[PDB]
Amino acid sequence: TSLHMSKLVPVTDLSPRPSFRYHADTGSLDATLLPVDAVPQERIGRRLI
Amino acid sequence: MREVISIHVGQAGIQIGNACWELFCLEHGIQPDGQMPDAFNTFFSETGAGKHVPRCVFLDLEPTVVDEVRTGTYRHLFHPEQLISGKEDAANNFARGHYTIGKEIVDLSLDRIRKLADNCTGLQGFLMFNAVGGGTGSGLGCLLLERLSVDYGKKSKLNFCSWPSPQVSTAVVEPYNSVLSTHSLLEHTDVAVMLDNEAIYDICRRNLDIERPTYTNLNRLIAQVISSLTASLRFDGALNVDVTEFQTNLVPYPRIHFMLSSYAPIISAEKAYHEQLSVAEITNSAFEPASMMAKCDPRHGKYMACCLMYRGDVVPKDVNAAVATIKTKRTIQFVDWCPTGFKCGINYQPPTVVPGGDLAKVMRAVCMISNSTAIAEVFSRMDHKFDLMYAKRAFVHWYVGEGMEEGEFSEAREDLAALEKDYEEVGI
Ligand SMILES: Nc1nc2c(ncn2[C@@H]2O[C@H](COP(=O)(O)OP(=O)(O)OP(=O)(O)O)[C@@H](O)[C@H]2O)c(=O)[nH]1
Ligand SMILES: [Mg+2]
Repeated sequence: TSLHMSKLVPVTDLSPRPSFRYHADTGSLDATLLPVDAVPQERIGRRLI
Repeated sequence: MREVISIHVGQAGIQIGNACWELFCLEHGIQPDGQMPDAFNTFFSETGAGKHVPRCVFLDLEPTVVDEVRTGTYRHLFHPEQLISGKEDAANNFARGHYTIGKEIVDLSLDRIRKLADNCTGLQGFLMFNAVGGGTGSGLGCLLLERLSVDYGKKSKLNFCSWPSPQVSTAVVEPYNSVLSTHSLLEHTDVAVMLDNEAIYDICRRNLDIERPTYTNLNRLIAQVISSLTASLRFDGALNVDVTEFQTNLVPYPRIHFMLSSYAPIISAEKAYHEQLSVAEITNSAFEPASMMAKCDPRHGKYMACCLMYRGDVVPKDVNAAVATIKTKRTIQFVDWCPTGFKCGINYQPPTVVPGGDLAKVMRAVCMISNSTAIAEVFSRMDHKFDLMYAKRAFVHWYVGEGMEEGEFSEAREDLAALEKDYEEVGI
């Protein structure tokens, strides 16, 4: 059987395949206390001589 | 932000684009493939893994002169449909360029200019380069102004002409293509810089001391003109000037928008290191009435405005001293409705050195885009050729054959006649 000998809980308990990858997730620029995170920045301007 | 689109038309347009886009490539560090080993935004883009595509359209009805950039090293630099070509050349015929065979290539030119404008976040100008002495540069180039002035109305359209020289033509129907193409550069052009080949020949003869220069050497100096023109759009300086301020502090009443160029740290390495090329000496050679890039003497005309673009290790105290000594000389004169007539602009970037070309290493530069009433003689010399040819109806069967009525010859001469009449009227 697949049930336990005294607790009658499924011991095999399986692992159905995730149909998608459920991937590429989230995480946001937001970091906990609602500001912005520190990614590297840019300059987008004329050359700073 | 800070983008400008250059629009080359005519065979001289491709060759002047081969030197100008070359100089823009070095002046931001782009290798011949298109990869740097954001000052570049006016001229190039960013296409992922370091690719840098120029913002240009090379437009010609004859494939031969646009094929040499398609088969040389720079097929891989330019995007391969930014080099729009055709089948038959307009063949020194303003009628062919503007009415007959330019009206099938004009679709691909406007479609590509639109695509080159959709990736812009604030576009300053259209630096159109052409040569009004021939076919597709006089024809299709004119029609491209008609289409550009109606879809991009607020947009400013700078235009570097290559107006016919007095005694050197390399074309005999050239007076027809010059006079008939004034209206594109009078009502659909906001800045009309007038250049000619002889004045570059003279500068190359006495300053660079190349006795026997080629068109590729003529494209050297005109490349230096646009680098100093768009200097403030790309690198920082004490005083900056953008193309909105070239067409404001220089251009008087709107029909008068015809300016002349004079770069003048022109020197080569045998002379260069012997003299001080400081601010005073380079600006006296700039105002010298033999270094004009027009074959047009300013000593019989009145300076309405001047735009000095000092470019290098130039201190502003020396700029204000240099504008004083050019203002105290009687041989240089100004119109009475001009108490202030200079828009000085300094770029901190040194002039880009020329390995293997013709110039030398100079620490500072100067270029003038000055509007004067002396420019009322570059069209009077071409009046005499037009009236002499059209008196006997010479060469006009080639024009009328593709659908160019005989009427337009008369009011193109009349339009230039009102252009002349407008120029001595300002100088009263
Ligand atoms: N600055 C400069 N001018 C050039 C160059 N090549 C030709 N020209 C000038 O262009 C003028 C005539 O125009 P074309 O060379 O015929 O070019 P285009 O406008 O395409 O005319 P077509 O080829 O007949 O359609 C001549 O007076 C030449 O002096 C060049 O490489 N640099
Ligand atoms: Mg041509």
